[PDB]
Amino acid sequence: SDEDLLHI
Amino acid sequence: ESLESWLNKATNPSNRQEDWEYIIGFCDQINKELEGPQIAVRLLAHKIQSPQEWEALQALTVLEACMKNCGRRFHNEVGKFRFLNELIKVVSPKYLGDRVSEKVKTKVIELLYSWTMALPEEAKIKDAYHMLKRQGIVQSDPPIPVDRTLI
Repeated sequence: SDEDLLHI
Repeated sequence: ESLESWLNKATNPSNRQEDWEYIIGFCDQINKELEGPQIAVRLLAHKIQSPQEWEALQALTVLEACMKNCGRRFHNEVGKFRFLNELIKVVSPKYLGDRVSEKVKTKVIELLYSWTMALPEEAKIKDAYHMLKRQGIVQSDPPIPVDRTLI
């Protein structure tokens, strides 16, 4: 349901 | 009044001082709303990413209040990357970072660090925080105000 961890 | 109504007043850039009346009003509203947590995080995320520092600062103080007043159902929302990524963007140079003040950034880091201890249950918050340190955004764990309820 949730998004994936953002990556910089 | 509505959720946005309470928050708009609790984060108004024009406020001469924090208005705890509205800050609390916002929290109570969420606790009443069936979808208060979901709506609340998205609303807060936005206010926090505001170029107006006083608006972002107040939004963070309101966020802090919510964690202490809106229980488990709020924590679950803040514990998802969907919200966590919004905070990362605020402190990461690849996004808002270079346009946001230190005061705002450190407050975010402080809260994030605080949550990894307070909410050992929310594993996604820890990953978000580590990712920050790993990328050099957080050199060392920061010092935080004394609060014996942070387990």
